[PDB]
Amino acid sequence: MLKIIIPTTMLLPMTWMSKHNMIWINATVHSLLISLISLSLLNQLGENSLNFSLTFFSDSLSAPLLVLTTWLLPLMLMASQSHLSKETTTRKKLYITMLILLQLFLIMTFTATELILFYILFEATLVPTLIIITRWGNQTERLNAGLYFLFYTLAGSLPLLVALVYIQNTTGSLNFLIIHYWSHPLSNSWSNIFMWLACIMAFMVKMPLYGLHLWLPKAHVEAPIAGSMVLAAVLLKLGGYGMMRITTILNPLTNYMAYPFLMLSMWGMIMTSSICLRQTDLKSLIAYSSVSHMALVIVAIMIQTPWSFMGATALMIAHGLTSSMLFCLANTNYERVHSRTMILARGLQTLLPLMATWWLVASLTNLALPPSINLIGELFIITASFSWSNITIILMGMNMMITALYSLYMLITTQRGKYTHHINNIKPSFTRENALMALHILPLLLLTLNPKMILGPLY
Amino acid sequence: MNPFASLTLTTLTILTIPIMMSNSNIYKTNLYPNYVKTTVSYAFTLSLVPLLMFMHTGQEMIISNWHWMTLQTVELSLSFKMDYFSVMFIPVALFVTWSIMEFSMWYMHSDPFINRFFKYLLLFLITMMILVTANNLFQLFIGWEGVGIMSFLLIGWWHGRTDANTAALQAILYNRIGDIGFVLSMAWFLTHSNAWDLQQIFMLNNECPNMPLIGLLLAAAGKSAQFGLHPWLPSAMEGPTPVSALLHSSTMVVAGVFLLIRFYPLMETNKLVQTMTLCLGAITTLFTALCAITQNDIKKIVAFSTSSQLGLMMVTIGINQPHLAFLHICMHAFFKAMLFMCSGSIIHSLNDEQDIRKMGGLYKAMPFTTTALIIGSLALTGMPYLTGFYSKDLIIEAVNMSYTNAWALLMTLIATSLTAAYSTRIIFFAFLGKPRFPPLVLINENNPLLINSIKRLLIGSIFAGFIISNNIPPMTVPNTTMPLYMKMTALIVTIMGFMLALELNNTTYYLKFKYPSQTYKFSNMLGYYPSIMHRLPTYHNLSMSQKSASSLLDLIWLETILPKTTSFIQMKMSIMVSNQKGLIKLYFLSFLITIMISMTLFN
Amino acid sequence: SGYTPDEKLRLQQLRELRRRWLKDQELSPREPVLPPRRVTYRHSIFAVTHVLIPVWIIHYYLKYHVTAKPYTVVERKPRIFPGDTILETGEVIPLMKEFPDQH
Amino acid sequence: SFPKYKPSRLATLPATLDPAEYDISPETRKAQAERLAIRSRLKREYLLQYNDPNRLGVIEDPALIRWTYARSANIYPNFRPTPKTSLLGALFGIGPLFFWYYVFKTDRDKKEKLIQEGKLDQTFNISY
Amino acid sequence: SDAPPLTLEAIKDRVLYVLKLYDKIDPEKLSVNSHFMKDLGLDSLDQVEIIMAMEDEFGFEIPDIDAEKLMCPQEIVDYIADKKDVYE
Amino acid sequence: HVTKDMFPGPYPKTPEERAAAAKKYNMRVEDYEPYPDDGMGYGDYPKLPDRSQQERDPWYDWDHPDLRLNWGEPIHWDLDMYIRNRVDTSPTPVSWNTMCKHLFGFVAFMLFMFWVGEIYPSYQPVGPKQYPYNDLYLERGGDPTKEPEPVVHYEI
Amino acid sequence: AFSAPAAYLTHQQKVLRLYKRALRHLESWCVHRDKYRYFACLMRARFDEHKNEKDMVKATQLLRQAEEEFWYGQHPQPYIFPESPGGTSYERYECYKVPEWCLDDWHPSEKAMYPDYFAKREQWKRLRRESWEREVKQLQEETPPGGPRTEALPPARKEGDLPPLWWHIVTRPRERPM
Ligand SMILES: CCCCCCCC/C=C\CCCCCCCC(=O)O[C@H](COC(=O)CCCCCCC/C=C/CCCCCCCC)COP(=O)(O)OCCN
Ligand SMILES: CCCCCCCCCCCC(=O)SCCNC(=O)CCNC(=O)[C@H](O)C(C)(C)COP(=O)(O)O
Repeated sequence: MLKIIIPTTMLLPMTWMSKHNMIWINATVHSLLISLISLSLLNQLGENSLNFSLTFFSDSLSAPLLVLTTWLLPLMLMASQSHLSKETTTRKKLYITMLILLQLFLIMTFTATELILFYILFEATLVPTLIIITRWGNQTERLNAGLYFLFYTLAGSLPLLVALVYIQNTTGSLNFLIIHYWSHPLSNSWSNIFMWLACIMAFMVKMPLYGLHLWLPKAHVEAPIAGSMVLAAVLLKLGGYGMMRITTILNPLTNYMAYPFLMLSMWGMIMTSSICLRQTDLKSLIAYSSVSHMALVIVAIMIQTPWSFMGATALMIAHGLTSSMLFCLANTNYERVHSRTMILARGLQTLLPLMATWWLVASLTNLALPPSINLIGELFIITASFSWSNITIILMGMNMMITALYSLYMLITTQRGKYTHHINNIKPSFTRENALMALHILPLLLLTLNPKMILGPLY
Repeated sequence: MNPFASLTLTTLTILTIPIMMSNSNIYKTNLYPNYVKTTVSYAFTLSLVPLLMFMHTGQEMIISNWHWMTLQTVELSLSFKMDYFSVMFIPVALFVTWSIMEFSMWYMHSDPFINRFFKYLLLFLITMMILVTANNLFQLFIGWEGVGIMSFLLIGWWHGRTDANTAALQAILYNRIGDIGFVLSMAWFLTHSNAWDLQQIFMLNNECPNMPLIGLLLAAAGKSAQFGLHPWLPSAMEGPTPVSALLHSSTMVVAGVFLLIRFYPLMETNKLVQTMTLCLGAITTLFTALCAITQNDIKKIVAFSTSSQLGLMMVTIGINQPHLAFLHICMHAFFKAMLFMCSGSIIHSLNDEQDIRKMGGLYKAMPFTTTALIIGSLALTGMPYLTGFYSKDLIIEAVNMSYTNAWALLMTLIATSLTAAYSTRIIFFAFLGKPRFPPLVLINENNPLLINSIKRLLIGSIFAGFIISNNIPPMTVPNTTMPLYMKMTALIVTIMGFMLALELNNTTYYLKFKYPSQTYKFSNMLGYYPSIMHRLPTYHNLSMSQKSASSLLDLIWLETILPKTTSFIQMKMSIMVSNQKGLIKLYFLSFLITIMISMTLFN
Repeated sequence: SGYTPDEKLRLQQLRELRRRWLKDQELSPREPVLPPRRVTYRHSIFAVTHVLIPVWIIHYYLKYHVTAKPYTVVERKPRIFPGDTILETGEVIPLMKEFPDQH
Repeated sequence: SFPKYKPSRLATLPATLDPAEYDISPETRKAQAERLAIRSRLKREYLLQYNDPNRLGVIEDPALIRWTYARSANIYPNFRPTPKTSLLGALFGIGPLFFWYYVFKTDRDKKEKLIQEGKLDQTFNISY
Repeated sequence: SDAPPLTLEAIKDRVLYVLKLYDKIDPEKLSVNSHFMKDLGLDSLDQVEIIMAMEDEFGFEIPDIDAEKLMCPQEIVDYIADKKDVYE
Repeated sequence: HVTKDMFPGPYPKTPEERAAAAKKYNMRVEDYEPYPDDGMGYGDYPKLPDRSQQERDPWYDWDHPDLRLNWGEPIHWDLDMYIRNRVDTSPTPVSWNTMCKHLFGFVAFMLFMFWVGEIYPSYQPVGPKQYPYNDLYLERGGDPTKEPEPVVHYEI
Repeated sequence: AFSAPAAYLTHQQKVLRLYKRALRHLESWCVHRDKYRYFACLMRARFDEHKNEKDMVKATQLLRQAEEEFWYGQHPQPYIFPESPGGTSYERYECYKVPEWCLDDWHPSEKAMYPDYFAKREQWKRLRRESWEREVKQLQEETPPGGPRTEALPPARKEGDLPPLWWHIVTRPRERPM
């Protein structure tokens, strides 16, 4: 596992010793090389895991997330290359350093043999993204967004530290292998109920759960493109990964403690989707769609069945890729219009046809069209919920319907109709943006050919 | 070995070559439409062979070639079913598509993006073939979604028009409403039968419960535009004529009836679901015929005719006659496609004019279109020894001789009468009167592409019904003996509708003006179904999406509870704690108080 | 009614300008300067490259790979009628019960 | 005399049938004149900014900015806890949750009782 | 489409042709520059009916605000030419 | 370029600030009408007529022909609800109540008549169909080791 | 469309519009031409009876009952021309309309094709550049104080002067560009 961590750490001296006009080239090249190296982790076993050492290990659940995290950084660099043109070399190096540190923290977070180390790195990731949002942010509300994003997560995660140290003092270890092998049932007690709440709330606040999702539209609107990319693709999956790992010790309490949350998601995935129908901002619309998808993932995790787990993993990967693509598209529009409103730039398919094709493919992926992995995860979770209770389908069906609607809404308002007359600074699309979209979309349709790589360890 | 499998897969394989060549140089020239049309014709003539082999022997095969994945005890693999339905529907669909593309090479000559149009037509054809030949529910769902998304892309062909966009979104909406039931059926089948493969579903379900068949019926109603979800099919006329002629008249729409046919062994074991199917078909056909009676746009009239035919096919499904419904699918393909082609030829000849009020005497000005439309209307109305005879007459016979609803029987009889009536309306108002178009006459059919495309389907609508009926093996117990009055009831209601419609249209020459009756108004606005059902629910959703969803809950109360209360409490406590004047008097007084409290309290 | 004089002059001048602009919209014979640079017969080549090659590949794939595994390609049992003969075994189906034939 | 047309929220009264347009006073003419005057001033300023060859950007529309700000960020500072808002929020945010909870709890309890009683016929139910 | 590119001469010829079919106005008195109310003594309803006939002849309908101030044949031809973008 | 003072503010209470808000929104003081002063944060923004965007004049030379809006004019709070691709409030030839009554009556009568036809069905003067080998017991389900009760069919 | 609107609608204009709309809907009702002509002359006969009415009160009371009666008998599916705001091809070609300014972004390789057109385009650009500078001054000196009272534009009055605000009216894409 060190063969991935060490080059990521070496990315920092490379960036700081690079020429004043070559930082982007070397950063992108070596990030892509690190992604190629990390591709080896996909080789998994039907047995326990690949236990590299006493400190790190990999699984069929950590492997897709690690590969996605390593693949993200070149895309973030290409996205951030444009709007940082008038920046001093030292500050560009600081920005690249923040991105590299965030990737390193996520890489060592997703392996994490021991729960306290996982918590340490999972809380360490809060700093680079907070600095990115509050420093390289366009609007004056970036400070409030940073405060919200920091304090929601810290309030959720502070009881988790107490719960984890209490676990280590009682059972004796926090190593995940020993935790799984020496697992014992949880008695129905008030102490155990608060134990469950402390262990669960920290991850459920970052998914985000409906009603605890107020921070996400703010942190998405006020962040730069790289911040929105990283927080929509991987940083949302930290909560899902945490719940998937930690639920092994919460049984059989979860059978009846999950009821308040399931409802909050089952209704919430509807409500936010309806919110997407009436939105004047592209970024807010995509943020609310992300909230809906992550609510469905929460339902899948709380159901706690094999099909639920595989569907949740596939949905996490697919949602990350699609959300990053959509935010790239929105940022490309913003860099031309500088407005970030839906109704100003209209009829863009007349002006940018290939970008219209990219919009169509992104919307179709978000619409969960077969045989894309989005639909694979969605269908697996829907079937598992149907087995959980035959009535759930109703809500599920409604959400699916509404989903398609708003997706096509986002496709029709921005690309069809009559172009706005007074916007004439719509330059033809660069090769950089088109390459970014192609590198976003081709992995999705390639993963569609081999779903077993993203179906988790329960495949 | 066994050329059946090789040829059946080769047709689908070669149907996809121009899609791969879409990035090659031929896509940037004007020869691409001819290339795609030639590919389609070759595919049809190649597919003609497995049908012949089945006709000789009765060959059926399943081909599970590629193994996609395995999920514990479930196995998902790329499997094609090539039974009678597939090997019969493929040649008909390919023939209809070939005629439609040859027609479109003339109709869409002035469109700058004609290669994209042909590319889209071919993509829709591929997705339809995938849907038809599918052996498991996942592949069938893939085709189900592909045809729908291709219809969305083709309806909104002119994206600069608001009405095209809203019509495409409406079609997507209704098809997703059907998709809810489709997904419910898929979940039920995999939960209970533990497989999506058709063979296991057939084995493990001897007495199919209500829920999976309810889901299948909902999906079929959504995609076939039944009474509950009808308006999308007539509103889908915003697209080009070639698209409407093939996608919405004879191929994509029959997807729901085909799905119900695929699961006919399970449908016959449920008596309630068959009753619901019959009732839904009857209401669909009568409502659509009533609407088509008074419509004035030719395309809308033929769309309502197609909806009525689909309702009649669902009625056939209800009385447990699936093979008859498939035969009616095959015949309706031919004559409905020809009717749409003739209509589009008239519109192109009259400078993009669709209303029948501004088109008069074309009977002599454009004879080939007139005779083709006359033959198509005769076949549609059940003229004996024609293509529509062998299906529709047997439908009427079987519905009249079965233990079914009396209301449904009356409903289909009235629907047949109204079908004759609106066919007469089309002919009378489009070919018989005096001309009513602008003085500048641009009428011309002298184009070999259009003539050949029309005449191929015209020969089809004359002979294919007889050929297919005489070639397929028997599939149902025939009705040999009939009471004489019940035997001719189809012809009787046909001529009754003809005579009554002709008498009613003859009175328009009278110099009498009377305001329209209440019943007539109801028929013109489509029972007011499009109005209220497109104004009341949508509004009552969207307003909530702004009021309860975003402002009240997300922007007001969820912000009030956690963040704002905490901030207010902390600010107030900070103000109380820090607000000291800096006097050591009060400081040491508090020191003394806390000293005495500690002394007297913790010991 | 009618136009005010200012309206007539403005409409006239705008219309002359529009006609001039529209006349400028035409193309000279040499206008598309294309720069050139390079590096039954049609029906026969079509039938070869668009039918024969795909069917060859499909036949090979089905004959030697798909059929290599069990139950991938499975066939409906051919119908057996009385009086028939079987190539594999050679026995003959005995006839039926000589039903009473009339009309 | 003919049957009256009753307008509704979703089907408004035609402009030709409004009695208000027939009640003509010099005040109404003055109001219409100043309405068209402000419309003409806005159109003049928009066209002046639009036809200028020097501009190569997006004409900032204060109305659009005001609409977006009012839709997004002007809700809470103008929000006051009232019995109407409190009651509507409580209903729309708590009622559906408890209603779905009751529905699903009843369904799952019935299913569990049937499972314990053994009368469910869970044959072939392998994947869950 | 296959629509021939009609010209100003064609449009003027059509307008004068339809005007000559109007019996209320004399064929000899009418000119390309002849006014309706004053040079021909017509009514406002006559003008609106003439606009109706032009709309029916040419297949497109003129909006009422534009048609009410269309008082002479030459400006009718000019309006139609501007609307249909015909060169010469 | 937008200053702090032209952004929407709180509900106007005195006529002076009412006229100031009307001037800010580019509309007449007499035409200006804010939303009621309830908890919902409509605030300063004007209560425009609930008329849809479809029924606006199609011949006016709007700056935005597709949306039929003019630059600088006040925007309806629910503009995204009426964009001609969504719910519209254009007048209809028949009144709303009459259309609702007619459709509801038609559907209710249809359902009632279908139920009645279910109660009173239609059939033919024939007896039940006869199948040879004990209503085809062996080929329908099977169970060959049970010897079911034989059923013989009546020849007439 | 081309004509600037007025602050209000006169009674004469309103009655003309009622006549136009009623005649069109009657034509829609009576499909055949001869029947249409018969009922149209009848309609004109019942229309001009109150032509010579004098007082405003009765005239305003009229044209109101007429509007209500028309509303009751309005033929809920009238005939609409294909390019009309309700026709079958209202906005068919709006997707082929492309602004002129996009030609400023063409690659020089593409600009190599069609050289005469682009030379004329630069000529038009220079003409617009001078005429705009003239037009700003002409419009500010011409406008009444306190803001314009109507959206009507004055024409050009000098020799080399061009009509104010002419660029985006003259350079419309086309009616049917492709
Ligand atoms: C978005 C903000 C969310 C913030 C987190 C919300 C969840 C809060 C979790 C509860 C807080 C305390 C957790 C304690 C850590 C777990 C350790 C544990 O469970 O051990 C228990 C100890 O359990 C406790 O002591 C817990 C007491 C709670 C004290 C603090 C109360 C905080 C507020 C509680 C209500 C809110 C919780 C849910 C909030 C939902 C989010 C809004 C047993 O200890 P013993 O005494 O040795 O065993 C007895 C037998 N000899
Ligand atoms: C099926 C549809 C049914 C609709 C029927 C509607 C009912 C029709 C009957 C309406 C009766 C009336 O006119 S209501 C009568 C209202 N009062 C007047 O008309 C008095 C003055 N008339 C004018 O001024 C006119 O414009 C005029 C002088 C005619 C023209 O003038 P020009 O041209 O010189 O400009």
